[PDB]
Amino acid sequence: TYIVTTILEDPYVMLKKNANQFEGNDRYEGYCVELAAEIAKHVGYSYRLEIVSDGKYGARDPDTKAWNGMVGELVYGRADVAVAPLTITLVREEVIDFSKPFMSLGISIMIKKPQKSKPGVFSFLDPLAYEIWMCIVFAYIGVSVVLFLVSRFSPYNEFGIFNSLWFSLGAFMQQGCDISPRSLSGRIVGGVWWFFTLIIISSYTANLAAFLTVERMVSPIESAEDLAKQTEIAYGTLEAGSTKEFFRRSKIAVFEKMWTYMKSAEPSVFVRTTEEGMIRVRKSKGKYAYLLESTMNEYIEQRKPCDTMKVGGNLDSKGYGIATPKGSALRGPVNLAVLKLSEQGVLDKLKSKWWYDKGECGDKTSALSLSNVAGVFYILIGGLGLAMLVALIEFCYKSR
Amino acid sequence: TYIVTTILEDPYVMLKKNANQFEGNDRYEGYCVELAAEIAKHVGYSYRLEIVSDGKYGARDPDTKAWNGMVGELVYGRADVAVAPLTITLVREEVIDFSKPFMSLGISIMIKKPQKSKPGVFSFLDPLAYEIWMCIVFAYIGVSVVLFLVSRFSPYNEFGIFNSLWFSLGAFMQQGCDISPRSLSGRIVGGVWWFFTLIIISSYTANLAAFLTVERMVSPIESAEDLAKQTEIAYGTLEAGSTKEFFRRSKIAVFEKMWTYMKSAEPSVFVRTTEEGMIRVRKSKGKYAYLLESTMNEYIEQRKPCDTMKVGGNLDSKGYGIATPKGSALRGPVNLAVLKLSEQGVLDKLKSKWWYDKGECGDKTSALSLSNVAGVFYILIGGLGLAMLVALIEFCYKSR
Amino acid sequence: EKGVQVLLTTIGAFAAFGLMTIAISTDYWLYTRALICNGGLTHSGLWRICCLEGLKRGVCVKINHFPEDTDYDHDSAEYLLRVVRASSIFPILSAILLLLGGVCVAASRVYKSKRNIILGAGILFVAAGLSNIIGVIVYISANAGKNHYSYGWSFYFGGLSFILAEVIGVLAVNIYIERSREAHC
Amino acid sequence: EKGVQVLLTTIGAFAAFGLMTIAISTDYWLYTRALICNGGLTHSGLWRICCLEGLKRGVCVKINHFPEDTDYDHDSAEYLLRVVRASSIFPILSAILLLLGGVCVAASRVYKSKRNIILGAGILFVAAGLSNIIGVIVYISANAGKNHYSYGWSFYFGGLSFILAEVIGVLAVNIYIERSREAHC
Amino acid sequence: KTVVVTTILESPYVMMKKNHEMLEGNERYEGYCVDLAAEIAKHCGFKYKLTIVGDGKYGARDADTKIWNGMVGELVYGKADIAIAPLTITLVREEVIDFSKPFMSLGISIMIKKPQKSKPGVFSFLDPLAYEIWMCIVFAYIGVSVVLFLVSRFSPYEFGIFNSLWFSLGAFMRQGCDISPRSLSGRIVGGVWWFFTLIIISSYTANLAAFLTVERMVSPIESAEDLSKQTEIAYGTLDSGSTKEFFRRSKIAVFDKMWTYMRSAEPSVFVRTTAEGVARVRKSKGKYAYLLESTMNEYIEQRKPCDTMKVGGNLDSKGYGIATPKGSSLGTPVNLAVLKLSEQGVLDKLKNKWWYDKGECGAKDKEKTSALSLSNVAGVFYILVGGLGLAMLVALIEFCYKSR
Amino acid sequence: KTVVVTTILESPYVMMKKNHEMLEGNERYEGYCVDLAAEIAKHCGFKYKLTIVGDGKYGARDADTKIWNGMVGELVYGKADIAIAPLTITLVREEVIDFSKPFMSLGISIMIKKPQKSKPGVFSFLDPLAYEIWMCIVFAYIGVSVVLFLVSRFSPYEFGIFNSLWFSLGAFMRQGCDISPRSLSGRIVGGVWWFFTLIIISSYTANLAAFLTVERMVSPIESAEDLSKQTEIAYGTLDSGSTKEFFRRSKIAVFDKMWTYMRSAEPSVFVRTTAEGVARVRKSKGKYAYLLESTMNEYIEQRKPCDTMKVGGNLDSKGYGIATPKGSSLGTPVNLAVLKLSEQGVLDKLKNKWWYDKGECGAKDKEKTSALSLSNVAGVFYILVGGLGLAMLVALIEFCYKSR
Ligand SMILES: CCCCCC/C=C/CCCCCCCC(=O)O
Ligand SMILES: N[C@@H](CCC(=O)O)C(=O)O
Ligand SMILES: N[C@@H](CCC(=O)O)C(=O)O
Ligand SMILES: N[C@@H](CCC(=O)O)C(=O)O
Ligand SMILES: N[C@@H](CCC(=O)O)C(=O)O
Repeated sequence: TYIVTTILEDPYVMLKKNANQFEGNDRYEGYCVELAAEIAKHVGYSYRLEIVSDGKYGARDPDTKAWNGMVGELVYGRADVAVAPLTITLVREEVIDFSKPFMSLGISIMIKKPQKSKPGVFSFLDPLAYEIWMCIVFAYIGVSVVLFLVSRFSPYNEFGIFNSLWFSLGAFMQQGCDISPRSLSGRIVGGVWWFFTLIIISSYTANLAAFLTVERMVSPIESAEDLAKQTEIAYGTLEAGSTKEFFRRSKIAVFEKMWTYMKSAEPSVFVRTTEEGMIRVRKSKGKYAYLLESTMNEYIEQRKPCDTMKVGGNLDSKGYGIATPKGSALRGPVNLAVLKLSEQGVLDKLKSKWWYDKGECGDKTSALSLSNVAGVFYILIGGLGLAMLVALIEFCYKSR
Repeated sequence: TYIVTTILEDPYVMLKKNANQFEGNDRYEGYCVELAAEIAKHVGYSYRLEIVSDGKYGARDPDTKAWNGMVGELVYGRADVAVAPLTITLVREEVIDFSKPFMSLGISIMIKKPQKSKPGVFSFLDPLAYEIWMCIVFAYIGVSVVLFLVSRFSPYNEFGIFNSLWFSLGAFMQQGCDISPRSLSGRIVGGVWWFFTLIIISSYTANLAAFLTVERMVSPIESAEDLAKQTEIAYGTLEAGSTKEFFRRSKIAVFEKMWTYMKSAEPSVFVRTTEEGMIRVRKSKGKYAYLLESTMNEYIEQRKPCDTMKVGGNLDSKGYGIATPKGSALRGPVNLAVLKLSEQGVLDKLKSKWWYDKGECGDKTSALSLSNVAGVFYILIGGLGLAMLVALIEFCYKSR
Repeated sequence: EKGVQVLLTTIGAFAAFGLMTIAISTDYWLYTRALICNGGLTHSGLWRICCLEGLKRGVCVKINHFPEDTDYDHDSAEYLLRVVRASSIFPILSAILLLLGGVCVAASRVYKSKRNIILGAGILFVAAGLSNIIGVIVYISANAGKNHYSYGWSFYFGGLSFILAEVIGVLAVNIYIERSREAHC
Repeated sequence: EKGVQVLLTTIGAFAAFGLMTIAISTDYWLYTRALICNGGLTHSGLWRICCLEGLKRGVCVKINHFPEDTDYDHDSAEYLLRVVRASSIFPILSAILLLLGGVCVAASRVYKSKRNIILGAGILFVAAGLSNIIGVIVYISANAGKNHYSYGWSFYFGGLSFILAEVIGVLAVNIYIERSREAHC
Repeated sequence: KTVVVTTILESPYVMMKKNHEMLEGNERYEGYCVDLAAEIAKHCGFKYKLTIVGDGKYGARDADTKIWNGMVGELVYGKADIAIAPLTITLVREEVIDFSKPFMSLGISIMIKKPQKSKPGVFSFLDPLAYEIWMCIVFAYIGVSVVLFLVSRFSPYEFGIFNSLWFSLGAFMRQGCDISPRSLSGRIVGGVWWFFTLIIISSYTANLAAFLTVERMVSPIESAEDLSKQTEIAYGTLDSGSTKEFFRRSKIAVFDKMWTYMRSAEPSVFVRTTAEGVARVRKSKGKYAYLLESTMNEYIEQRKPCDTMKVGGNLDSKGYGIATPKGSSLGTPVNLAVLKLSEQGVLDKLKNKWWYDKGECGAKDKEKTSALSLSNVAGVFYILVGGLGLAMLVALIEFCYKSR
Repeated sequence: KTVVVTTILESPYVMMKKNHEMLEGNERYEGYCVDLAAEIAKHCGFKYKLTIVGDGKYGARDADTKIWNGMVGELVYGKADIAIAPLTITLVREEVIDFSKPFMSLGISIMIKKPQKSKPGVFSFLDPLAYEIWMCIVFAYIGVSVVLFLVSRFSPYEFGIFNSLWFSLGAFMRQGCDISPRSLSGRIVGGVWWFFTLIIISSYTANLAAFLTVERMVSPIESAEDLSKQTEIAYGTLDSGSTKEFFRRSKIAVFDKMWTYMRSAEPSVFVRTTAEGVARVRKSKGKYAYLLESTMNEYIEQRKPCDTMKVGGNLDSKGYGIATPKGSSLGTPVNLAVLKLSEQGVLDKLKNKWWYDKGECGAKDKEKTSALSLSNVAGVFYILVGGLGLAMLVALIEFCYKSR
């Protein structure tokens, strides 16, 4: 029996339906569990699946020259093998040797980009605040009543309360005027209402222009360079992982700048566990982005609700290989297995099946969509409804 | 007699009214000429004003360790003194010693920022191209005539050619309708003209919004950082000068980036002579900026037409001191003069007088100014004029 | 139709006045988070702000309508607004005019001689309306000077007050035109 | 007034036709810089482009209205435009209608029996107008597909052609209404 | 013995110098790969001679022949001791030639010409509102007219079907109409239609303002999957190259289809050289797109005329390693040199200067707006003249009917 | 002997560490000046002890007393051997204390709080068009009405002065008017007024779109000259400092006026400490501005809350050099250290990390637009209610006149 250290991170390792009911290897169902079983069969070597106490991909302490998590357990020799998504790094290669990589990897960017937020009915009213709309209604009532009073103030003038209401509604829409005030007192009312209408309509038009401009000039993150430049977005990576070490040692200017920012970012962008990273992204609504291996990004996209997606492509070539203590007897057989099992295609099929079966989700015009202006259509149809209803009421009244 | 090397660059050195008529020192009239005369009086030392063959502030050849221009003439010892605006640099201090600086200096940025371009009458027509305006006029004639014909096509309809012209003009302005087409054939004409009007007016409004937005979001250069970031602007410095050497050796990241760009800029941003730099700025209309000592920037602003101004402030502290070969006998007296003449205030007064007497020129609202919409007012007044003229013609016709 | 109108006018005139007086007196004009008590859910009113689920519960303090500002003088726009907000002279004027209209509609019954009795009653009611609108505007503008704010029931009374105040104004006009047509011919 | 109108119509109808035919034939429609001859000041026309102060001087070459493009087919928008530009069927149609109107106005003199003689003449003249406007639009749109371009005198003839073509159309309508009123009552 | 180096001439890896004809030896080629070769030469302490393979295609093996050509061909024959050319690390190549740890790794990218905002089409004026809104406006217009007609005839206070249609059309265009609904039931219809018209017109105006302010140009093929589905742009790879082989052996259905199609395309979309691919893209104006390693896409974009760009995520990551004959003596020293130079970061610095610092483009990125040209609003003029035409035609039909 | 260093505690030159109380020696202060002092200590090979002057004002000399205080005061008394504090190089200071070549040079800047777009005023709706346009629109409106009246009465085809005024007011608001000019002479007036109205309304709409899209906030004092002229914001300098002395001795008329005024101001605009100046600015909300060296302005901006900014060109360049007692033995080694460190660029790198790399602000710079709040359009509502008021008042005047 070889004790195998493996991090519990889906889809490589997922907890089975009943954690109490399932024990030993049957406790965990994952691609890496399936892969470990295949390695066990090919090498004829008994394996025991466990989760490392540290639960970290790996760490480097410069003072002590000591690793942690899966790497640490192999360095100390307490865990006999690592069958896990552990990236083969130069730093790791020196401490513990790695077999040929089972699967390719890359540093990718996970953000909640596909929010796909519904505009909502009555979003056409957004450019003017609710209080303005309510005051327009008050003003509309005010003007009509005042126009009515001034027209009827002195005894004998075609402006009844209903005709004044109509004139005012006609003036605010600007579409038509049945009749026009003749009295000085009347013409003042109309004159000033006409000024009110011109400024509000123009305000609405303008501000609606502002909204549609600013939401057409916002660029979604397309590159790592774009991520580094934007201060508002906080890209974060796992506190302890190969990617976090790669960024620290990275000789690339854009990458060094991005790494420097992570140290100088408040609150701290580093997240202890994958799930914590995913939740932080969802709570931030893209104010915080997550840096992780493209493989796990792929699964989060496949898994419902597909909240997090991929930005650009993978930064750099990575691979995950079986990790054993340098010059272990087990290393030779697992290196040969990494080739035999790959050529078999069983490993490839297991990866394909796990992503595709899990997968739930499998196209931009700047033009205003029906949804954006849906409310106005609903109001129109509602009005036509009410109008017909009132027409029938008038028809019934005319009979009696 | 001490031969003095001096660059001919106003206001320090300017050519006298008649170059033929004036000879020796009388040939050149400048602040530096006045300053040289003062030094000559205080030190009791005869001076001969000349212009160096090289006509460069200075150069460093790394291979030969050789200087050029004024610095070169002092290094070789051919020119006994340099009374000139030569910045005291560490590199210069090692080859030729410098006296205490007569005047403070800084690296500044000269651009044609105050263009102060008149909007122009008939700039209100800018958002729509001239061909659209001309086609609107054709369309206006077309619609009126077609409306007239369709109205009168079948014998007995209140649309005469003049009333149809009025209806069409009324519809395009959207202000009013005297009368409305009743015939199907008529209503089609009006219907489609109404559609034409709505799209053009809306087009005009929109595009005019575009113009006023883009000219409100353009930021004039405010910092050296801003200059480096913008690719479209090409900041340039004299091919051979203290500033060009300072930028090469500059340890500051933003300055190193700016310097690197100058080497990697096509066409080459370096200019041989000051005047060439000034002309390049004027021809570029701010597509090319000029990097020079703040003192000369100050004079170009004072001198008509004040085309070039200063951006931000001076990058760094500089000073111009009298340059002599290291350990020259002349150095000691000129160093003492730089203090005696400064305390006298004669030097300070000469600088004040030269800038102020030369000086010809000695406040932003985003709101549209009368000038922007001036043409519409001119058209209005012109129309009222023509209207009155036509009213008198109608009055004369009515009599006979 | 004619007689009922006069009854509806009077009945409504007191209802409108009632809503305005309830609104002015009530401290439930705006529900918002206030620093007063420990980012606290507070039912602020026209006159007094009462905190809930904060440092206290049910505590009511007179609002400061003149905090430490940038624009303060005898004649300043920022000041002159706050003055009118603090005073709430417009909400109050509405109620005074509504009441005075409530007198004039009563006076129109006993003195049928004066057709101008009801004319005034209406004119007052419309003016009371206008006053209300200023009152709502000055209030909302002053509150502004993103924390969630929701207008409480007290405000909507003042809103409903206006709607009535307008309506009784219309009725008052109709009555005047009727009484003038009776005098006419 | 009535008789002179008919003379002005006929006189104008040939003048309008004349301007259109001069315009179509003339090669001075647009002055622009063209790669043709060595960024050259060229007087391009509706049919032939003639270079000036370039490689040659006075050389006139038939214009290529179908260069090597991205959108080319039997039915394409880019193509269908160029087809109509190259053909210049609209400028030509204007002239044909102007001429046919010039026949119909002549026919109206000899056959006073047919009031519909002049009706047609007018209808043709207005249509000739409309045709002209398409002709100007298709041309300007095609030219576009910043180098300075200035419309030469030939274009403005076609512009003046329309203005006349409209006017004779108005006169033709007036004449029809007069002749119909003579038949009327 | 001096080590013959088979390096393909592809900038910035290898560029022939201005006066390379005047120059002799390795001096003629100046590039990142030349700098890298010099570094390898220093660590190995072996003199190196720069040479170019005649074919210039890094791998060419005919399936029938099973003989490698290019850099692989020079190593198989043993004429070239070492290859500093950026050969892709592929399984088929790894078996034939010994490979050092990759100096750089880069993905398979897509190179397409930049999209053009030129030639605004007829009916471009309808672009700000989506086609479904326009169609619903027409339905709404018919709905309102019919409802206004029915209410007017059922509950009279006239509004015929034709007059109601006219009123509605008048109201949508914001043009005053002498006829006005008098009935409460009628005025509701008009009132709400007036509200609909105000918001749509204002929406249109606003959104058209957005378009003319901010220019965003749609990439023809946003992703590789999109490219395969549309087939609008032909996709081509180096006629003999790792990219052409990878696509053929690709187990992905979309990739197998793309490989079959490219193999089954006349004329051939496969190109002899990189430069041939770039020229084909420029001549096609996006009718043909190019699949190449992201590294060359990067520098092609940096080099003028800054038209060809990189679109979509890379199809897969590929490493490039120093290539030696199977079991070469040079192999070990060069593998250790790659590791030493990677720790030094010399390789990364060399890549930075060549790839981006050159700044031929300068990565140039709210330019002054242009007055609308007759083209942009041409459609509305066509509709106007068409309407006037139809109007006259209907007038003559009415005239003929009136006679009989 | 260990060299006592008189360093003022001003970030980032000197910052007290989180656990400086727990720490002992020079460990308590961590700063650019602390790093610089360590570098000087290494070149000099002299042990150094970090100390803070009690007053903390780098120079204070009473004109009557003629005795220096602060860093100068510690050097005059000889208690401090050396000063790494950034003392300004001034002529008066240069005569009393020996000065090394300046490690950094910086100009006299202006620190003001950031401008606020809050509290849109009543009549803010008229902002997009300048006041002269509004006044000319009124003149144009009167002009058109009068001309329409005259032409109508002189050449009749009615339009009274009151009806012409109404027509014009109706036309400007884009509201249809039942009365319409019938005369050619009349229709010209209307025709051209209609053109005027369309362009102005459209201009207003457009420009108001520009404002609401793009927020630019006006700096209260754009330049020092502007500040002196307006006197809107009080200007203050360190009560005892080179800045206060320079302004007093300044030969410039504008500067002499500013110095006289600041000296002649109650309450005192002069502040004891930098921090006191910063707090005074924040409490004043721009009623008080601060004059200080551009270096401290730079870091104050970098430190949260990112409200205080640097406005205008620097009034004059000032250098800061290592300060020693007149003819000190330390002076020569420290002058050579400054020159050695300047050639090394160590000083420049130290400044870069402290000044900008800290990134407390991150130099944060088209945020999602806000729906117009009743405040922004409040004026138009006030005008409406005022108009309705006036209208009623005029109605009652007409009613009273009709009776008599
Ligand atoms: C009387 C005719 C009115 C027509 C109404 C048109 C609008 C209906 C509501 C649309 C809701 C938005 C989503 C619809 C989805 C779609 O069709 O694309
Ligand atoms: N999955 C990476 C860690 C990625 C990260 O740091 O976010 C690893 O194997 O170490
Ligand atoms: N005036 C500077 C040169 C400035 C420049 O290089 O443009 C000098 O004295 O050298
Ligand atoms: N270097 C590649 C050819 C280029 C490519 O197809 O990307 C090879 O060895 O096959
Ligand atoms: N360091 C200055 C004081 C600070 C200032 O006024 O800028 C001095 O020595 O006087």
